[PDB]
Amino acid sequence: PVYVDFDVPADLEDDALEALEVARDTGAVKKGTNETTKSIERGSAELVFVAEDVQPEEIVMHIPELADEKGVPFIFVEQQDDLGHAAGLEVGSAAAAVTDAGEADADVEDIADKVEELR
Amino acid sequence: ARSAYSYIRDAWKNPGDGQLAELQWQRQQEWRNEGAVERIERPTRLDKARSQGYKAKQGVIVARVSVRKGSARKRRHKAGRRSKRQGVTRITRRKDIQRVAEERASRTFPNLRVLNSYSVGQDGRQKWHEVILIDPNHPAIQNDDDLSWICADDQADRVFRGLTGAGRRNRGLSGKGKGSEKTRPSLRSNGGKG
Amino acid sequence: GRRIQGQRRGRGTSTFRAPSHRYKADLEHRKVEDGDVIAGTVVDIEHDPARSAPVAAVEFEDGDRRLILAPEGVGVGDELQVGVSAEIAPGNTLPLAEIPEGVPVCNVESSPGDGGKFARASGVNAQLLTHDRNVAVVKLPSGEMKRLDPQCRATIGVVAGGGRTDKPFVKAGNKHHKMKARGTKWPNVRGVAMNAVDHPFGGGGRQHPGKPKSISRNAPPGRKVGDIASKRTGRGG
Amino acid sequence: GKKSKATKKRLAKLDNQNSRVPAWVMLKTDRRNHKRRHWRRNDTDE
RNA sequence: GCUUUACUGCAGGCUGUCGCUGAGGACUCUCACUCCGGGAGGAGGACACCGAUAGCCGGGCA
RNA sequence: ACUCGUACGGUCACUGAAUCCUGCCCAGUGCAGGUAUCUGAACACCUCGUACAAGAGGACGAAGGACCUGUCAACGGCGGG
RNA sequence: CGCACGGAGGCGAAGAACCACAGAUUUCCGAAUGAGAAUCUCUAACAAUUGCUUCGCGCAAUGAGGAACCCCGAGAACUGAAACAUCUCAGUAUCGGGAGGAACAGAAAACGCAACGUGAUGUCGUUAGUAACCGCGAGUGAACGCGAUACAGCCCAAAC
Ligand SMILES: [Cl-]
Ligand SMILES: [Cl-]
Ligand SMILES: [Cl-]
Ligand SMILES: [K+]
Ligand SMILES: [Mg+2]
Ligand SMILES: [Mg+2]
Ligand SMILES: [Mg+2]
Ligand SMILES: [Mg+2]
Ligand SMILES: [Mg+2]
Ligand SMILES: [Mg+2]
Ligand SMILES: [Mg+2]
Ligand SMILES: [Mg+2]
Ligand SMILES: [Mg+2]
Ligand SMILES: [Mg+2]
Ligand SMILES: [Mg+2]
Ligand SMILES: [Mg+2]
Ligand SMILES: [Mg+2]
Ligand SMILES: [Mg+2]
Ligand SMILES: [Mg+2]
Ligand SMILES: [Mg+2]
Ligand SMILES: [Mg+2]
Ligand SMILES: [Mg+2]
Ligand code: NA
Ligand code: NA
Ligand code: NA
Ligand code: NA
Ligand code: NA
Ligand code: NA
Ligand code: NA
Ligand code: NA
Ligand code: NA
Ligand code: NA
Ligand code: NA
Ligand code: NA
Ligand code: NA
Ligand code: NA
Repeated sequence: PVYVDFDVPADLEDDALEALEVARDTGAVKKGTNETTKSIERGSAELVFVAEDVQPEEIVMHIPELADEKGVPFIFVEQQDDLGHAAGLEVGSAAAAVTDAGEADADVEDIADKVEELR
Repeated sequence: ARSAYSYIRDAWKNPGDGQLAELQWQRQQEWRNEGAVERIERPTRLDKARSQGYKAKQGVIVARVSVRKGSARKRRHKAGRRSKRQGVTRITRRKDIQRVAEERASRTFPNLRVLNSYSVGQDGRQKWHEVILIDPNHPAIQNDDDLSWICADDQADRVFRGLTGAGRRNRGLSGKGKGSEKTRPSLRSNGGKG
Repeated sequence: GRRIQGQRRGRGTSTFRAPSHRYKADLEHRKVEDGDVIAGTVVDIEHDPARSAPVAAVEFEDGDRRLILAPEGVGVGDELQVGVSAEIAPGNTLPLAEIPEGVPVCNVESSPGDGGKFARASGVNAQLLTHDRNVAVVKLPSGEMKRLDPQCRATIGVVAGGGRTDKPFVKAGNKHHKMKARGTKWPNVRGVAMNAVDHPFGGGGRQHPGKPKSISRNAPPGRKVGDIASKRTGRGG
Repeated sequence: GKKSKATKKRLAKLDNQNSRVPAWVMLKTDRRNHKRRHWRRNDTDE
């Protein structure tokens, strides 16, 4: 909420999560806020996902601005457990990062473009 | 590269600036409506908690405690007293607020033992601290190489005997040289002059 | 010395408490959602032990049976109404805004919905003078002009039992009986008739206060006695 | 007064303790009840 | 034990200041906070309360 | 606590049924109101000092005081010539 | 066949008595825990607070005691100063909380015989009534070091 500056429509989120699933099976994905943070810093991040129900918010507060000063695109997911499931986890995930997609690069690129437009 | 945790830490260096400032102003509204001791599922300052010994594991508990700000809530003398001992207003307790918070938490969870604690801010009339408590009877802890030490009998009621980090600092045990003549090994053995 | 009587009061011991368990009802205005479709019938008139004044038992449409702070002229069978659209007759309760200026009122609320605070003693009344969209000016029984929210509810008429004060108690025994129904310690021993240890005015070979009676507002309890922050004293000038 | 069942048991015990040292104990020990209590002169508990 | 313009202090009251505390030497606002309301909502409002400190009064008390 | 109370209340004091009455004094003390000007602490602010600090000074000035007023059914006073 | 040396009677070579270890039994109240109660009573009980949790008291914890010792808090006054206020008595008495068989302390953001030096911590001896405090009055009062005792050194957080 304090780190969320725009609302992602349900349909966009659906496309995003689906892309993440084919990303773990084809390319590579990072699960967890610490591993996501390092992707952005190392530049190996193409698309980072951030949950909106994170409590405390401190865990993810830095993702937005950090991503901005790294050119790395980011999208919001309403629920923590959905992001974790999409990343292939049995538990939830506050943040995820698609480290080099795969047979999804087309979709991911669009999602990034759809978000930049959504401001 | 920087850990994600370093960002939580850096935010807390200045709790009155940035996003954290807005977070606190919102949270405290809910906190002021909560009780004296509230068990919380996750620590507000993950980095600090992990740094102090916290682990996302069975038998590890976290609780936020609010304690009033200020000096001793003291009653004025009701018998003869020399001027020196007639004070009320300027007298302050020898145990810091953080330590009071730790004891209040441990009392709430009689079976648990205090591992450590840290500050999570304050408003104009009270301070909040989150205390990390541990279940010395849970096997997930009795088998942990980093935490099993807290299961020993001599660690029972450790907070009440000042064996906590805040307890030890408040007892003047920080320094190993000059200034610790009357604090080490204990305030009591030194005649209570520490 | 010893704590003065005024200090013994605050502790709330039996001697200083009101015989609450013997009281009848906490006289507050009824709560209405809106509309005003709340009327009741006066079923009886009873004596109120907490105020030495009559009170009325009312049975409301929705089955509610409650005692009400009765104005003068209310009798069994009479129909009373409470709400915005209530008729403008004695005994009914409606917000100051719906009340016509120049009409005597009682049991006036301080803050809208508090059930009434002002003008509740025997035979008294407040006078609604000015109206507005912002403030309703009411003159309280003390003579003070009070600015109130027009939403503050009030009862039309003067409080019942007027003139109670007109008759002298005549004897100690009569005062005694009334005093037993209040949160008060009686009789009253003069400070000047006590020992120095018991009061700032106690002591001496004869009876007289040992200092001026006018005490500062800032005086501490145990010392604040006599004429408290008196702007003046006596009758002359 | 109204005695309870427990008070009654205690009074009963005090009465029993108020007996004398049997004759044979004297012979067996080759030669006093230090707890002899009179209802009037003494006072029981409770 | 008691008294007081004895000495020295200590409560308590009044008052400035700092923190809570925010937006645009006089002013507006609302978002903390306070109060009223069952609720919707209303009043008040960065004051007050509370924490800290400073000056004055202070046989109420030692 | 007062208070299931709300000035026709209740708190704090003085005097002490009724009857006839209750004079003069506000200088001191007390309380209270006002106050151009004077005085009046700390924080912040300005000057000096110190690579910082201690410290010295200034500006502003709250309550309070000075000063003015009210008040004796307030403490009390009602003489010598 | 207790103290306890009576009377009657009984037990023991089927090895009693007696002693050691282990086991059985172990009423009611009592932390006292289903609820109430001056040791009794009423109609299935971990009451209460917690952790885990199959979210069910299912598995567990706490409570109270103990000669003093020990640790963490609250903290006088008589007295001394030939009065007394700071000071002193004294962080004493007493009070609140709590551990153990011992506590506590403990592997340097140390020491500072200043060094090309020492090397976790208690404690004992000494350093010394020294330095330091103090109506600079009365009083108060260490430490480093040294000689000893005993010796022991490690685990996380983070980076990856
Ligand atoms: Cl503990
Ligand atoms: Cl009366
Ligand atoms: Cl050395
Ligand atoms: K003394
Ligand atoms: Mg020791
Ligand atoms: Mg009432
Ligand atoms: Mg009268
Ligand atoms: Mg009474
Ligand atoms: Mg009298
Ligand atoms: Mg007398
Ligand atoms: Mg006196
Ligand atoms: Mg007289
Ligand atoms: Mg007189
Ligand atoms: Mg018999
Ligand atoms: Mg309220
Ligand atoms: Mg005295
Ligand atoms: Mg029981
Ligand atoms: Mg002396
Ligand atoms: Mg001397
Ligand atoms: Mg000493
Ligand atoms: Mg040294
Ligand atoms: Mg390891
Ligand atoms: Na505990
Ligand atoms: Na000290
Ligand atoms: Na007198
Ligand atoms: Na008897
Ligand atoms: Na005496
Ligand atoms: Na005068
Ligand atoms: Na005067
Ligand atoms: Na047994
Ligand atoms: Na149990
Ligand atoms: Na259970
Ligand atoms: Na002497
Ligand atoms: Na003396
Ligand atoms: Na001294
Ligand atoms: Na040497």
